Amino acid sequence: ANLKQLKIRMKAIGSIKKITKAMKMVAASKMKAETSRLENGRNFAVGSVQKMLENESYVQKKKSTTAPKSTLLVPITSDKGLCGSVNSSIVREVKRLALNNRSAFGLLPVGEKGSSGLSRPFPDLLKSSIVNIQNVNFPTAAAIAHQVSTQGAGYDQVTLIYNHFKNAISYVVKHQELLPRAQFLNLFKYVTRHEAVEPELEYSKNYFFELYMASSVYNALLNSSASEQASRMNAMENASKNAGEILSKLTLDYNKARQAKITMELIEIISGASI
Amino acid sequence: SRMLDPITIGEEHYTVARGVQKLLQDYKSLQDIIAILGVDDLSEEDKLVVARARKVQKFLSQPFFMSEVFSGIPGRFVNLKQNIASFKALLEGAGDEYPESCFYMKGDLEESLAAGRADALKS
Amino acid sequence: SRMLDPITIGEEHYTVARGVQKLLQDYKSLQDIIAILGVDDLSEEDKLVVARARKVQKFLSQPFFMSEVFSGIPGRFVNLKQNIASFKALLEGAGDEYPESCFYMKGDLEESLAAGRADALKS
Amino acid sequence: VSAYIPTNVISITDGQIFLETELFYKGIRPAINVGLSVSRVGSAAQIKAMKKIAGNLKLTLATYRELAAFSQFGSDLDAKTQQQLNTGERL
Amino acid sequence: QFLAPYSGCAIGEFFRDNGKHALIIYDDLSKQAVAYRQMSLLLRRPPGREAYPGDVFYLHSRLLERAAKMNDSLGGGSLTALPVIETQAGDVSAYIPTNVISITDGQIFLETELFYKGIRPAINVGLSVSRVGSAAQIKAMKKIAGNLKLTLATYRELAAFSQFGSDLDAKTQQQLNTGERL
Amino acid sequence: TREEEWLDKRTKSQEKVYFDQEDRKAMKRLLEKLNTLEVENILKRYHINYTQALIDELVDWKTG
Amino acid sequence: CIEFAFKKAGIPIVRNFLHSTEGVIYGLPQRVQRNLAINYTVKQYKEGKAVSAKTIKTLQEAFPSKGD
Amino acid sequence: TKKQKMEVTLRTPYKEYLANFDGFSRITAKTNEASLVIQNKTPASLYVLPPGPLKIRFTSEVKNVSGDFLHTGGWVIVHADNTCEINVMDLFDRKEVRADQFEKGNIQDLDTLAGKYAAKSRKSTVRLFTKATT
Ligand SMILES: Nc1ncnc2c1ncn2[C@@H]1O[C@H](COP(=O)(O)OP(=O)(O)O)[C@@H](O)[C@H]1O
Repeated sequence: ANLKQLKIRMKAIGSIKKITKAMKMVAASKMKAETSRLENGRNFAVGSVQKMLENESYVQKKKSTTAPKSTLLVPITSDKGLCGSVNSSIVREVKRLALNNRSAFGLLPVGEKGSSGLSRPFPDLLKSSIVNIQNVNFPTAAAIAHQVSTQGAGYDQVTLIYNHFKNAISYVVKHQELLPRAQFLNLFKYVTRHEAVEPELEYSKNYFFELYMASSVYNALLNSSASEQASRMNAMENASKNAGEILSKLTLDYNKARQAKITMELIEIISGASI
Repeated sequence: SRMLDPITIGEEHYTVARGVQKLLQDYKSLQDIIAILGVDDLSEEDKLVVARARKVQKFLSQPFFMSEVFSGIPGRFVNLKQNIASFKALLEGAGDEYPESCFYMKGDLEESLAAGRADALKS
Repeated sequence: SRMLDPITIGEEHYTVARGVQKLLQDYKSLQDIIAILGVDDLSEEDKLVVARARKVQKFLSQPFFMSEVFSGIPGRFVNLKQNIASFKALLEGAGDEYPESCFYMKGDLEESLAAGRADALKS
Repeated sequence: VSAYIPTNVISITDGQIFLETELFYKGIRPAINVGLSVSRVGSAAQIKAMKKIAGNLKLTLATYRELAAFSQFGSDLDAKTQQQLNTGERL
Repeated sequence: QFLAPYSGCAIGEFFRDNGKHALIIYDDLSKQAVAYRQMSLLLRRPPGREAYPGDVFYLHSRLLERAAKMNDSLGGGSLTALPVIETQAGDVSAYIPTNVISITDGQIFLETELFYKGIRPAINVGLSVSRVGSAAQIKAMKKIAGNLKLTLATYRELAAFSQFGSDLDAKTQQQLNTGERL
Repeated sequence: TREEEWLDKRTKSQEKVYFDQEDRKAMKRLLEKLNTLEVENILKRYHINYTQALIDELVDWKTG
Repeated sequence: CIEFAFKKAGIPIVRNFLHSTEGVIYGLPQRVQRNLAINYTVKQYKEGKAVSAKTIKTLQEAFPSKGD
Repeated sequence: TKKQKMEVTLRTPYKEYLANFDGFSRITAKTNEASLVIQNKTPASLYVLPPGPLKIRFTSEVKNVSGDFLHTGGWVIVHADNTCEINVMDLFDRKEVRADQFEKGNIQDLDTLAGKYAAKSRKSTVRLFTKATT
């Protein structure tokens, strides 16, 4: 069946499997680095502000307990494509939570695939996004946390959607809920058990707000970045696996076509030699 | 089929026919990459083509009266008007929300919706 | 060519010849990875290889008198000295700054540089 | 087209019009593959008003076939590429 | 064209029988089989696979088998053969290549892609194999030859990741670099 | 079933997009580097912005 | 002053530490220097409306302020 | 309700130095107003430490840590359950100060209301670090 065409297509799959196999090696290499950075930076000042606020009994007495009507969603996705199904999962969940009720979410995306995938379904809803992150570090995470703070004033609540890196091969979507700046300050002024006199309360309230916001953002990026390399490696493995199965199947058809070719040509020679 | 032309048959029948052919043809042009890797990394517009193509492909199958012993389900006779209307609504995106399983071995589009809607009710 | 021997032809001519062959051969291997990842994901070393390789490949195109009716550009004659000197300069990166568009259907490297400057004043 | 009879006929005639089954079902009717079709006479037969417009038409269609792949890649599109992508779609 | 290989082979046996060492090179050996096939078809003999006669295999056997290493009794002479074969599509699955490979001890497979890359001589060490092996090499070459073969063997396996040099972890890019030196 | 064509198109497509942007930067850099008639003067006196096309017609109008 | 820098000017605490270390980044080991790096991109999201590159990180680029 | 003697946590976004430690005997740092000293039974309070020095006494020598560091800025909270946590942007030892390498291109500033405090803080830290080396 035109052996020349089959052999060319077999060559193509061979290269794909080769490059697909190589990308898995790099996926594992980078995953090691991210996990090394994650394990060292994880649980950094997380829940600290939440803990002390809970220890503040007077705060709980004067705590303003209301349901936020308008909230802001900031999904976290990877920018490089062919990273796995982690991006599809996040964009899928936010799509469900958003398509249900519209005009109640700002949907400030993070990551090329996250924003691009949510552009067409939710036009005029997402106005800005962050992409092309050179590296993950607390100074940068603070810049992102600061931007979200500026955009969080319009909404009564803020939540982050990202992948949770629980295992090298298991990444579960996890979403945190953070209150805006306005709600934080009015809640922080009630703080009386933990004295703040070295910096006065007017300064401390705004400073620890950054720590409260940047801590969650910084932690989310690490979990999502680690899930990226993890899901990417698994994707290349499945891709290289499927590439090999198809390549082997065509090899059988190539040999089968080879036998038919020799058979066809040989009969022609015999037919001409008969006469 | 030589009978397929806009002048011989109704123009609507011609458009619906090309709509399904173009849909499956585009999906067929992507089966290669879909095999190596899943459709998650696929573009949104292309994912919609793939998703809707599966719905139409499953809906094409229908049980026969003579093959009732093989499958064990009663056959179905689809009228021409129901045939055109069935695919017309499916191409528009009527039963895209329902799972592709409800269109397997169905006579009319309304029959698949009843099965697809029931599958959503039980869960 | 049987004449492609360092003893038969000048060593400089033989050197520039293999330099182009190796450049194109390397660029061909990168096509595989570029298809999935792209030129951006390549290293600075590979980027320059692909950059000069494309410019050299396009510069090989030469319009002749017999092709005027098809293309509409008058033919051109290139001498051996200008030929070897033109490619030798590209291998050293003389034209790596200008766009790859001017190194197309040109006779000599100087003609490509003049066209590059003309396009600048035009815009 | 690698068969014996088609190969010979192609070498005898001047130009050949390749018809593709994929293009036919994708709505491209007449399903003509411009990438392979060619004519020896070229612009020598076209009229003055046709040669001028025919030349630019070929170049525009050539680029569109290249950008066809990046459409699947997506995730970004330059201002000019979007124009060339759309412009080719009109042709 | 069919007798020339045997004619030259007889000239080499003279040196072999007299105890001298001789080297005979059959250039375009494949063309010989074509010349013999021509005589077979013109004689209306029953054609076989690829129109070659049934004894096309025997044609090369009786020829190459005359190149051997005589013992010290006859004089100790020898005759080394180096037949050349031209593969159309680099596929050794054809009729004649499988014959000459089954008759000869080893085959030096030359790739055209390696020549374009600048690997001159374009020798593919992957397919190239020698049955005698270290037994032929001198005591000095055996040692360094063994280690050299293993290094290249591992490099070809890791060659699939050559483009990914800095991305991969340490202890592997070094092996890639070492192979490049070899 | 043609995957070789898929890779080929992907190669040409992405390479064109990448170098197309580089062509813009290359022109801007070389242009900035290179940077560092009676009808022309009369019009400048009236501080009227003149296009190259207009200058051509006036010159042709005089010669014609 | 960390207190008045925020009161009379919209300087967040993080930006202050950056400006603080700004003059001593070279004195600190390279380990810390690689940590003090912010480089990302912000796009106002239409098909191709805007593409902003945030690299300064000390002025009104990453942490805006009233004084700027 | 209550916690044992004490627990201290010194963390940095890029590395964790002490997840929880009890051997330390006393902590002293410099705030904007004055220097404070946090030890066992210190009541609840919040603090914000500028880029100053942090000295902590160890009853038993801890490996790889000298006990004298210069931080670039951090937050401090003394929870109700007799627990203090120090979170700084970055940390290093005095021995790696590499003094005399300051003002290497970042001297230029902008004449604005924000640039004023920017230069003010930068100068304050320089005079501090120079003294910290002594
Ligand atoms: N230099 C050229 N540049 C662009 N197109 C060309 C050029 N030469 C030929 N074409 C096209 O090649 C075709 C002629 O091919 P031809 O030389 O006759 O091949 P063959 O030797 O098999 O007959 C013409 O249609 C012509 O338009």
